[PDB]
Amino acid sequence: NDNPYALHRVKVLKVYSLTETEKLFLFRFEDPELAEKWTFKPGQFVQLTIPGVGEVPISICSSPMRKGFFELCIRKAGRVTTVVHRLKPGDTVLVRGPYGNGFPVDEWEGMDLLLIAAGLGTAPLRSVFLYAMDNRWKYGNITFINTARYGKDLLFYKELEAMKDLAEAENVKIIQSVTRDPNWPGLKGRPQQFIVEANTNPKNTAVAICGPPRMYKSVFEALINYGYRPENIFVTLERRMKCGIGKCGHCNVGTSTSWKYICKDGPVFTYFDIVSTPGLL
Amino acid sequence: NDNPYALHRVKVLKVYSLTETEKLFLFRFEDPELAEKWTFKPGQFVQLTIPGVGEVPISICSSPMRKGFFELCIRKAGRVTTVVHRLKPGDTVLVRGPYGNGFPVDEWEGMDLLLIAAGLGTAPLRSVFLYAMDNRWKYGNITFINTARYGKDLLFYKELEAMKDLAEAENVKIIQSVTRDPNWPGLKGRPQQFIVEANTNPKNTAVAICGPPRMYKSVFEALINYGYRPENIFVTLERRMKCGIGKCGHCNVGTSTSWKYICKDGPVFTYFDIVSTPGLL
Amino acid sequence: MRYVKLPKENTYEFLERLKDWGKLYAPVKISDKFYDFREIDDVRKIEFHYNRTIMPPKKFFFKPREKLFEFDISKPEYREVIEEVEPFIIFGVHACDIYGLKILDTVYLDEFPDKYYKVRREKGIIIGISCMPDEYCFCNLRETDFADDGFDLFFHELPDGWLVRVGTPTGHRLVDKNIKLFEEVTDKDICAFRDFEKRRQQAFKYHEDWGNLRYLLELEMEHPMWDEEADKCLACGICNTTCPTCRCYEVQDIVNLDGVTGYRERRWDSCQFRSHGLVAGGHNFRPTKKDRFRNRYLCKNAYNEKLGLSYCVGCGRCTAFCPANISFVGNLRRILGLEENKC
Amino acid sequence: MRYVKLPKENTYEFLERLKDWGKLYAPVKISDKFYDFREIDDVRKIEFHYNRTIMPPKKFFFKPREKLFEFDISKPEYREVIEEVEPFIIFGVHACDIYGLKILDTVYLDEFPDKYYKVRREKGIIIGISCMPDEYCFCNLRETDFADDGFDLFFHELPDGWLVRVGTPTGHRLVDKNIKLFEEVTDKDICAFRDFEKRRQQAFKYHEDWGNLRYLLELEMEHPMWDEEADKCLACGICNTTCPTCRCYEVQDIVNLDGVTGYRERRWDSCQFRSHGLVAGGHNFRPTKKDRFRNRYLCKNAYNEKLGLSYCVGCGRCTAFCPANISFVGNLRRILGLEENKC
Amino acid sequence: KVRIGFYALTSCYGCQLQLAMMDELLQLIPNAEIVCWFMIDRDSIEDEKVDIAFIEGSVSTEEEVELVKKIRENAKIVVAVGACAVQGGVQSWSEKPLEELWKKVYGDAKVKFQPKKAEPVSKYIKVDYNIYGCPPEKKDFLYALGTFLIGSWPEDIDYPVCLECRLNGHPCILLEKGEPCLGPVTRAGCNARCPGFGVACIGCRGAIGYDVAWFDSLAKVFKEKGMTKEEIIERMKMFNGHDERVEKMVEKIFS
Ligand SMILES: Cc1cc2nc3c(=O)[nH]c(=O)nc-3n(C[C@H](O)[C@H](O)[C@H](O)COP(=O)(O)OP(=O)(O)OC[C@H]3O[C@@H](n4cnc5c(N)ncnc54)[C@H](O)[C@@H]3O)c2cc1C
Ligand SMILES: Cc1cc2nc3c(=O)[nH]c(=O)nc-3n(C[C@H](O)[C@H](O)[C@H](O)COP(=O)(O)OP(=O)(O)OC[C@H]3O[C@@H](n4cnc5c(N)ncnc54)[C@H](O)[C@@H]3O)c2cc1C
Ligand code: SF4
Ligand code: SF4
Ligand code: SF4
Ligand code: SF4
Ligand code: SF4
Ligand code: SF4
Ligand code: SF4
Ligand code: SF4
Ligand code: SF4
Ligand code: SF4
Ligand code: SF4
Ligand code: FES
Ligand code: FES
Repeated sequence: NDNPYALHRVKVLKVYSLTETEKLFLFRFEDPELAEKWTFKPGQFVQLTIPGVGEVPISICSSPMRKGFFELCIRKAGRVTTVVHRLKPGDTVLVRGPYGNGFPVDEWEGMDLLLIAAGLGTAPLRSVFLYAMDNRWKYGNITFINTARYGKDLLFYKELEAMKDLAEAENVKIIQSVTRDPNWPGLKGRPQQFIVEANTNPKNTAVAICGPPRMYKSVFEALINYGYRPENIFVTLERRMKCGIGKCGHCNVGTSTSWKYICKDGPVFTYFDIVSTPGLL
Repeated sequence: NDNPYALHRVKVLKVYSLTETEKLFLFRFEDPELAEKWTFKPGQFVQLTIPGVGEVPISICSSPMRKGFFELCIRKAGRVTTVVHRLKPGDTVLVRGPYGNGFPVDEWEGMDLLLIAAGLGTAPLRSVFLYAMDNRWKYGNITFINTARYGKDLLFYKELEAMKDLAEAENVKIIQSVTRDPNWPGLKGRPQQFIVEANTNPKNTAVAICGPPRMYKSVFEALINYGYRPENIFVTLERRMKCGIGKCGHCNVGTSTSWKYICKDGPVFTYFDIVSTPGLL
Repeated sequence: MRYVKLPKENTYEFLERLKDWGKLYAPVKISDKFYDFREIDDVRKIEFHYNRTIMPPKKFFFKPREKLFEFDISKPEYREVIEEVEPFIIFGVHACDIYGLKILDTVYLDEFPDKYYKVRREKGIIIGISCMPDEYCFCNLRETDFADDGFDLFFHELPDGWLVRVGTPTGHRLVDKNIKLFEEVTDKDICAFRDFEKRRQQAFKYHEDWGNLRYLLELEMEHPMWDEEADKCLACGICNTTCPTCRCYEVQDIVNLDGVTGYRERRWDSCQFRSHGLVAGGHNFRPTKKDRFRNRYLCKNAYNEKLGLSYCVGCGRCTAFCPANISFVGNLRRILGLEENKC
Repeated sequence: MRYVKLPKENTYEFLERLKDWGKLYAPVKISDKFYDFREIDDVRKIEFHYNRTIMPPKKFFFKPREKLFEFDISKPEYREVIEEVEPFIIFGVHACDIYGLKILDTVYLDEFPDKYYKVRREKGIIIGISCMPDEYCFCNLRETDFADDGFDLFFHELPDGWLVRVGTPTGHRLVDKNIKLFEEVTDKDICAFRDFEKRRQQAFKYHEDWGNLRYLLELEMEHPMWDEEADKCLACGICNTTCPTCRCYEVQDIVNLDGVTGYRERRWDSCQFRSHGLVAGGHNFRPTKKDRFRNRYLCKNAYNEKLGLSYCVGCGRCTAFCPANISFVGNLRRILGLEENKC
Repeated sequence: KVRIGFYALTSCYGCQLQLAMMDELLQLIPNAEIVCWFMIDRDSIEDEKVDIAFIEGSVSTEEEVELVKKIRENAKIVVAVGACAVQGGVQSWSEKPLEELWKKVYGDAKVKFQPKKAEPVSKYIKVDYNIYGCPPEKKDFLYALGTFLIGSWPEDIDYPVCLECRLNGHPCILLEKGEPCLGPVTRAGCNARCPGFGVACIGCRGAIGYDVAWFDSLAKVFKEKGMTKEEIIERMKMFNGHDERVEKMVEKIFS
């Protein structure tokens, strides 16, 4: 009840082998009372718990309107993830409630959105893209840029290419480009090379970025060079987390002047927060 | 909506001349939504406002179960209350929401109550007495001691003496006594000397006191000499109030160690607060 | 927080470009040696270095004479008189005044948010300046010498210019819009800022730990120094009306000449005035002058658990602007024992 | 608050009557010059005048090794292992330790109240004792010398007894129940208490203002002092595992031999250990030893806006118990420039 | 049932005995089947294919070399148990050549079999996971066995013994009496047995891996107490004898 570390039971509905090193899972809580009331903001993460192994955070990549269901794109890079990869549909896992503050979609209405995803961080941006598509009336033209580096690692490439015609019909420019695949029959170039061709009007554009922070400096410079508003830039950064309620102490960012904690002051940050305290990147 | 100084319109349904120096009034809000949704804790005061004169605090003396109706016993001892005394039934005045913390009636279940009222302070004690009477199952035997100093000053004497025969059948020993005038055909002596006749068991008794703080020391000594628990003693003190929301600064009580404000830290206090913060009396 | 350096040849340029945002309230001279926050039009009349203002910067949010409502007795209704205020930039708020504004925010935005205070606190930009202690300031005793939050731009004086610390997105946008006038700081100015801060810390007249004043104040409530200083006191309320952290006010009803046009007026009131603690029947809970004097001292020496700071910020306006020259820090150290050393 | 005088011939009697309520935790001797909070059986072994405890009093509320849940893999369920705890009385908590407990309350009872911490914080009686500064203690620099809230009893030492400030409820209950052993204070003991407080304030080794450490620490993030002191550092985590305000812990899963039963264990983990800031792929956000050292310094020098105190309470456990004798206060003052003053 | 084998090299059998002194071994029989535990079982198959091989003891014979190679060929996950199998143990403390030791002990006598200089198991075959200690703590045995039975693997520990010394509340030997306690460089898991009982740690569980074993600072703090460089070097390498990092780290601080 009042225990903050408490969990809830959830069963995997369907497993979807996304790529070689990533896998997509579908979840629904066993308790109907939790299923009918559970909700989240796009950008909030979930403390997935394998019984007897450990707890790991995975960002929700589903539409919040679909109550009782959510998807978690997990890559096998370690112990808990390796155990997770062996989980079959119709198996049990303990999941904790949503944590952190999602992307500021409530403040966003009507303005153009530049959703630029790099590498693994596509999942929160996939969630905000699905949220925007589910309420397409209250948003302008949106550009979703998802990039990778090995060609085959374009997450949800089939889903985006299937919706490409409808996206072009609905004033949506979804762009997928590779960084280190000259032989791949597609788009070559960094995400900065493709945000110059953005349909969004810089005067009234909100920008959401996710992925590796080493390209954050380059994308910030490219966005600010084109006149995009620095007051409407938001990013996501990851650190070690074991609690999600602000008591673990592992996810500490910033300096003494501003010592933010990601589980309570994020994981969706602001541009002036990023440039204000060095070491966030 | 968010304005804290906001008021609500209320019509005085019926006036009742309680005594020569006090008068009882019946009120009901003009707005049906406010009338149906209004509620209060026994002991919280109301900021009655005469348009064009000023705002005065009067403690509610009605049962909170009766939604949409409350009573205010007001005495004429100054400008605003002199203007109040001329209010005919059906006229309109402005009133603000209930303020302060009432008597801890919700924690007083399952034990005997000793309600000792002196002088003017009968009104909040009348409110808690009516709340206990309307919820007789939650409380044990109760003793409501209401006292005055001039015989005719006994507030609600007729109502209490009318219910006295019925109250004796419900383990309610309501006692009325005078202090100064011997000519009155009734009980004589200070309020302290009639608490030795209290039916409440001192081991399991909560005590509520109101009125002039000059008799507070004597009643405290009498209660603690008879074995009553000092942790179950609660009193009401009044100071100058003009806002009721903690910004006026006139109702300041205590010392530097404990500087309470009555509108936020009361007006119902505790025995250890009284004895640990000199100057409250 | 970003560190942006403003060379002294661009200070007035930055002030002129800041006047674009909205009205500018800066300390200007009203008399030979009295400073006040007057609305500025010509930037050259601003005094950057000034000891203290005659009125604290709370008059912008907690206005001195404010009309709450205008009412009509017939069909009794109170109409709140609130007007939209453009974003004003308050230039030259010392650290003690910044903490005073924070304390008043805690008082006025807790549980019941005051609409009049909130609407003006939302649309105000506070610019902090590293002042220099004169022979009155004791902000270090009450720990109000350096501000962490509340300010947007902090103008720290430098020999070659002004060091601007930015601590909010509004300040970031304001600085970035005129980044042409601004420069970047290196160790050359950081060492000078360090030396200036060291000099500022060393220039304070009083240096002692005011730890147990709150507890010892209750033990010595009966001190004859209270009676002596009260008899020296004039009971004019200057020590409270100029105080930056006095939340008290008085509510009065004014009725026009005939029938229905009223306004409820709110003005700052002090303890020393008789009717501050009066109830019916002529009973006053601090009747004597020494009672109200002690009440003011105890109330200013209270403890705010939301911030950990005593309500007094050590600005020194009460001890400097008192016509009878009654010392506040002197009286407190008399209670503490650093001035008497009797028992 | 009431002031109750306890003559020295009744101190042990009061402690014996205090043992009636519940278990008593007081500092006792564990080695030649090491103190720890051990459960009391014989009252005469309590050392009233002790410098500091090897473990802070946070071990009673934030237990060093706590079993959160026990689980069964089949039908996956976690059962929280929480046991009812009788009200324990922690005797001999310094002011710095009291402020540390307050800081941990602000960390652990905010937004999401930790059940394990709250259930033990709601059933504990903190008795504060006026300490005496040794060569390490600097509670005045971080402003943790005197406390107002958090203690149900404050044993202030007197030449002829102990001055007891009740302050909070249930302290009144204890004192009133044992009022036979208690007396009433007058000016005779008040003057002595004031003189003792003056001596305690004057006995501190360090006396300087530390206002701008949080700001200047970011300007000197790449000091050679960090490299030198980190190379002197041993990376044993003693400075954090004995720290009173370190909220960090490590969660581990242990599974029994049957493969179906196990439990989840929580223990304190420091920054110095490698896996505190590690993510997948072997990437560490503070890889080098100097990086983790600076991270600890910056984190302890952060700002808690809930109560206005830096997370470090100036207890001196980190500098005293460091095997390499790395001075925390010396390093931090060298950041200011009190030791080198090169620029 | 996981196929588990315990292969005994030159060892004191302390690790096997500690695995036998825990009463939880009765619960391991239902959940797993043992192929090679000779000290306990007689019908053990010494060449059967196994899943997890718990190797005990150091390599001090050519027969042991071919045995550990056969183990590596006939096992999926190879687990080195104890200091003897993880880092050579106390069997590799002496740096003198094998011929010198043979002359000192056995003189000119000759045996049919062939001896060998003691070396850790990691020098010959690829070990996957370790269970540190001498003997390994029953906590470590429970943890590693349960994690293997679940289907996952235990993680390498990087925290020193000082962690459990400060959690348990035992007084610090180094800060009080200055005795040579190897706490700040040796992995935890023994719950601070030696500093708990008032004796200095002697490197019972080996030096911390992942290059987070700062021998230079510990050598400096030992030197400040008055110990000579050779005394500090000899105090270390008691169980970390075949570690090439220690000598360089100490000579750096004594350069
Ligand atoms: C806010 C947030 C959102 C994330 N969203 C996604 C997502 O949508 N999809 C996805 O595939 N991955 C995501 N990750 C990364 C994912 O949590 C890690 O890959 C996973 O925790 C690896 O655990 P492990 O036990 O296998 O790694 P190990 O190194 O074996 O374990 C280290 C432990 O550190 C903790 N930890 C916390 N954050 C991390 C991290 N970033 N990397 C490694 N360990 C971490 C976990 O408790 C983990 O068990 C996210 C991480 C964070 C912090
Ligand atoms: C918490 C509380 C509960 C009360 N409950 C009752 C009650 O149930 N019945 C009852 O008859 N009276 C009650 N009173 C007293 C009543 O509010 C005052 O008599 C009334 O304010 C008189 O106003 P006045 O303008 O005539 O007095 P003046 O002295 O002419 O005006 C002074 C102003 O001070 C303010 N004020 C606040 N508290 C008081 C006070 N105690 N006395 C005088 N002025 C005060 C009012 O705004 C008042 O207008 C209560 C007072 C308080 C503080
Ligand atoms: S007290 Fe004086 S020196 Fe301190 S902040 Fe205020 S004005 Fe500046
Ligand atoms: S300013 Fe001085 S004289 Fe005037 S009321 Fe205050 S203390 Fe008295
Ligand atoms: S000193 Fe007087 S005027 Fe100032 S806040 Fe306190 S009570 Fe109000
Ligand atoms: S009491 Fe005096 S010094 Fe303190 S804040 Fe008020 S005016 Fe300033
Ligand atoms: S630092 Fe201060 S409070 Fe802490 S133990 Fe030392 S004297 Fe006591
Ligand atoms: S106690 Fe000293 S040596 Fe050990 S980790 Fe802390 S600073 Fe380093
Ligand atoms: S210093 Fe290290 S262990 Fe202590 S609270 Fe900060 S991050 Fe956690
Ligand atoms: S950093 Fe050191 S002095 Fe500060 S609280 Fe922690 S142990 Fe005490
Ligand atoms: S590791 Fe230790 S207990 Fe095991 S055999 Fe070797 S010396 Fe004996
Ligand atoms: S006694 Fe040894 S193990 Fe314990 S803290 Fe000291 S150095 Fe570490
Ligand atoms: S303290 Fe050291 S020597 Fe003793 S058991 Fe632990 S690791 Fe071995
Ligand atoms: S998420 Fe645990 S401390 Fe931040
Ligand atoms: S009621 Fe206004 S300040 Fe207390």
